[PDB]
Amino acid sequence: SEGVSNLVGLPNNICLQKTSNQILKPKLISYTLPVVGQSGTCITDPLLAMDEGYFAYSHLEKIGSCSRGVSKQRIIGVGEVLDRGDEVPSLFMTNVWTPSNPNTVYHCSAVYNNEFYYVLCAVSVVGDPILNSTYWSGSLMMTRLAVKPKNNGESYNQHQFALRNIEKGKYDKVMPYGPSGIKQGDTLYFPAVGFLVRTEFKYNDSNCPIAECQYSKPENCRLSMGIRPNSHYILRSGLLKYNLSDEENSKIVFIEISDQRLSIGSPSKIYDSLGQPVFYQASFSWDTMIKFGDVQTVNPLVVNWRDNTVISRPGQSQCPRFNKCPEVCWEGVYNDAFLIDRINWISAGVFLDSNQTAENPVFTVFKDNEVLYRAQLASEDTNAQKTITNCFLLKNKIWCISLVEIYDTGDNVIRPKLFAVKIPEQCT
Amino acid sequence: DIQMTQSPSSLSASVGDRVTITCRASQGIIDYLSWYQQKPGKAPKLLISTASNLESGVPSRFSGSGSGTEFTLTISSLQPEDFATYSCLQGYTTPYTFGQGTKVEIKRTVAAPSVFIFPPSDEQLKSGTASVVCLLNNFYPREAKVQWKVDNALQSGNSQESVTEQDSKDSTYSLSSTLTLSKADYEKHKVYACEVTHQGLSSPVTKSFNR
Amino acid sequence: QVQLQESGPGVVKPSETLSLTCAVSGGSISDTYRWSWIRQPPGKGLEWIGYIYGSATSTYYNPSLSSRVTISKDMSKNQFSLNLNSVTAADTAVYYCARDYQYYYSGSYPTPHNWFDVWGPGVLVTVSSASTKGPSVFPLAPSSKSTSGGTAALGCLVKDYFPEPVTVSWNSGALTSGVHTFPAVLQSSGLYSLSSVVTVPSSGLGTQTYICNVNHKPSNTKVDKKVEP
Ligand SMILES: *[C@@H]1O[C@H](CO[C@@H]2O[C@@H](C)[C@@H](O)[C@@H](O)[C@@H]2O)[C@@H](O[C@@H]2O[C@H](CO)[C@@H](O[C@@H]3O[C@H](CO)[C@@H](O)[C@H](O[C@H]4O[C@H](CO)[C@@H](O)[C@H](O)[C@@H]4O)[C@@H]3O)[C@H](O)[C@H]2NC(C)=O)[C@H](O)[C@H]1NC(C)=O
Ligand SMILES: *[C@@H]1O[C@H](CO[C@@H]2O[C@@H](C)[C@@H](O)[C@@H](O)[C@@H]2O)[C@@H](O[C@@H]2O[C@H](CO)[C@@H](O[C@@H]3O[C@H](CO)[C@@H](O)[C@H](O)[C@@H]3O)[C@H](O)[C@H]2NC(C)=O)[C@H](O)[C@H]1NC(C)=O
Ligand SMILES: *[C@@H]1O[C@H](CO)[C@@H](O[C@@H]2O[C@H](CO)[C@@H](O[C@@H]3O[C@H](CO)[C@@H](O)[C@H](O)[C@@H]3O)[C@H](O)[C@H]2NC(C)=O)[C@H](O)[C@H]1NC(C)=O
Ligand SMILES: *[C@@H]1O[C@H](CO)[C@@H](O)[C@H](O)[C@H]1NC(C)=O
Repeated sequence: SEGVSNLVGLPNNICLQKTSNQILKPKLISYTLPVVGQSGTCITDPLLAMDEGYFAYSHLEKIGSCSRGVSKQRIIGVGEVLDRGDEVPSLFMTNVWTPSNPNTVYHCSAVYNNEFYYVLCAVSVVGDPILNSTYWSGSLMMTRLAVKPKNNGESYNQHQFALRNIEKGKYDKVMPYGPSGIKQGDTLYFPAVGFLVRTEFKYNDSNCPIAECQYSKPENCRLSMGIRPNSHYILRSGLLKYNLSDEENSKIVFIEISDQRLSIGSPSKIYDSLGQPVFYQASFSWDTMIKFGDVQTVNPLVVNWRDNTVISRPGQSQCPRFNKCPEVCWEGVYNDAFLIDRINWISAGVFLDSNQTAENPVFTVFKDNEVLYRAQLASEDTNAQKTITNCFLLKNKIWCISLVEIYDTGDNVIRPKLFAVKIPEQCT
Repeated sequence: DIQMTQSPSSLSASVGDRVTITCRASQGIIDYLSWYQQKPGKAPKLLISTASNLESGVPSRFSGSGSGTEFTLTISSLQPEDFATYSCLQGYTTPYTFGQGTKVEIKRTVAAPSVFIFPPSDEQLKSGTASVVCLLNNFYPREAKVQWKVDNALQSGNSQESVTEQDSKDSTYSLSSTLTLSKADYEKHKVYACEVTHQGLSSPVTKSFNR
Repeated sequence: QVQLQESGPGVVKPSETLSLTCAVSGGSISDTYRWSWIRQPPGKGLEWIGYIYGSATSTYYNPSLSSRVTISKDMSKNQFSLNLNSVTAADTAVYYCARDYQYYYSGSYPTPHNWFDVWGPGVLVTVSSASTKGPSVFPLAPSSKSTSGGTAALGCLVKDYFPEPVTVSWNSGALTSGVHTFPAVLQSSGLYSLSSVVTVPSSGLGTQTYICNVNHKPSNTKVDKKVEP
């Protein structure tokens, strides 16, 4: 055995009962992927993607403080997900690529297809494209890493494509902006975002939902559609589509998201669960409550957002946790969820249990209006920021792996941590 | 809000010393501490942002460190210029919070106050009261308490002090004493003196003789 | 070069509403994200009152004051205002206009580091039922008693003014060496008692001319008093 499969079919029963018992028992599993191990350098900008018993990983290592440090290394790797022997899954890396200049690579994203990962990624000499947006050249790079490297074989193991032809429509720029994507047949879909000049953004403020929000003004979401109300651009999430069956390697197409539940363009994720794609979008604006759901159509993109009333994200100012009313802000965090059962929608993710600060990461199995069960991944006072969760099967048992950026209690340096959590069957 | 307990509230070190002010946070603010310096009758100046980053144009002797809950600002070599109340700003969650501030003073040696007496104003006498003034000037320490032997009657509480800050060139204080009597009280004694107590060990006494 | 300036009454009656207005010169309010008002009570730590969005209607207030505080803006003038109702004597303080700076490192990490990069000079507001009153200025005339033979000290006694805020300058700013203006402590009448002295060479008396140049903002006063042996 020792083989990891995607969640498909009727997995072994999980606990469907809301409980307080400490039935979730996480495993720290980051020791077989030793890339993370470090002593005080800051590791940031994490990427974990899993598909079909393989995975993609990435981080950026900066010398100095996590916020003003200097980029030292960019690592983009791929490997296999296997049972280490005790019926616990763990990541083992097979192929690593180090970009020549770390200061050019931003906002990578990964999609698996037929024994390769493709990591679409943004190239910028002006800085972070989101922060210095009007000057970003707009260029994109496509790396392709083989999950099964072959000895003395080049252009199979690693291959770089320059995307000359970008179909952007009305947008000036498009960009990978999310960890994970899906494959459908021969075509790859990356979570992406588009930069649209605000004065070309057609919106009626009569469409802003100010119901039960006395203190909210109708322009608010029209304004909060960019990082500042002034912003030359607004951001709109969607997908970057890449058809491998296309003759040339140049063309990549943008697909915008529906105007349902529109929220500022956010780090997003499209993934496969139990037979359909589910789409998640981070909340960086007034709609703090989690937004993710089944994908009715990938192109055009329309997402059946769950009316979740229990899961949210922290926010320091003007958009704290549990805010459902339109306001101008650009704050939040990427804590995604991954569906485990669709018959009853039960999903798993690591969320920060705080109103304002980014502390107390908690692994949480929940339905729309209720949280079935929790397990705290660190002390309640522990500061952590971003969580990426993916779930799969191991001997038909549902397992998740969550990457959690966690801060040292004494150092203030942050490092990614890898937890494996088995969803139990029994509620005792 | 997140409370910032700053300490020590006051401090005094010689030039060329290392000063350390520290500041703790109710919760964890990872890297979100700003260190400010404010000088009398001026706006605050930002010295350190994001816990450890000197802002451009700020001397290298200022340095900052943090653990998430404890944050320490260090002035490596105190200079006369660096005398100010220094403060914390947690810039993470709103309401933003400031430390209570700490007053860095400078120690100095061998300063002797030059004492001056100012007789009542002739324009003030027509008004009603008389405010005899004495001036202690460019001296460390600040304590040069003034005793007025009004004539030869000892006076307590018929006079109040007013003491300047620490000067940024020579690190000396000044102190002004103002004795308010009435006009009628002023005329009869016709004898007024301010005595000074300082580290001069001469008990110097300056006199004034009405008209 | 962007700069702020506070304008306000200096004294507010107890139990009535305080108001202040900041004028922004050197740039438009619509260029910066958030602007804020913060205050410092005397002998006490800085407090943050709240912010207004630069180009949006949004406001956030410190919950110690949220019930009483209203922060408004006038874009046509580049002004923004503070209104703090039902003032207690606990609200005596120096009030600072200020603007906010946000540092970001990654566009997939919207957690700005906040602080304040530009400040006003600050305005003191006193919360007292008393009634304003301008100063009188009398020459602390130099004498043999105030002359050391190489240094002579002369001054101005500023008296009977409410409230405390006043400005002084020797020869209208040109004389700044050996000048010392003392911190007014509460005078027994309740008005404010400070002295203002300067040390000058004792052989330059009579030949040179010195002027007090006192100013009282709450009751408009521009004294130009002179001192002579
Ligand atoms: C973290 O934040 C949550 C909720 O987020 C915030 O909730 C609001 C208070 C507001 O700040 C929002 O903008 C923001 O998103 C806090 O949990 C909330 O706590 C409050 C007060 O404890 C609750 O309000 C109460 O709700 C009861 C029903 O659930 C209701 O019966 C109560 O009414 C009683 O009191 C009111 C006066 O307050 C009175 O009018 C009534 O007559 C009655 O006596 C009261 O309204 C919210 O429901 C809570 N919301 C949630 C989602 O749990 C949480 O406290 C905060 N954490 C910290 C540490 O501050
Ligand atoms: C991804 O791209 C593939 C291939 O597209 C190819 O790209 C060019 C470089 C050309 O050289 C062409 O060979 C081709 O367009 C798409 O697969 C193609 O899809 C089209 C439309 O679905 C198919 O057209 C069919 O035509 C036959 C005619 O006999 C009809 O019977 C069919 O009903 C249909 O109309 C075409 O056959 C197919 N080509 C191959 C090789 O499979 C694919 O659609 C695209 N995917 C996405 C998501 O865009
Ligand atoms: C956003 O990215 C663009 C990319 O070019 C930046 O434009 C240029 O950036 C430089 C450095 O920031 C500006 O300053 C110049 O620097 C050199 C020294 O490196 C100096 O000698 C020159 O005199 C000049 O000052 C340059 O003026 C600027 N050009 C323009 C047209 O803006 C831009 O600064 C970036 N902005 C932000 C906010 O990130
Ligand atoms: C706004 O309303 C007008 C009036 O019917 C309509 O023509 C326009 O398409 C609307 N715009 C959007 C974005 O809904």
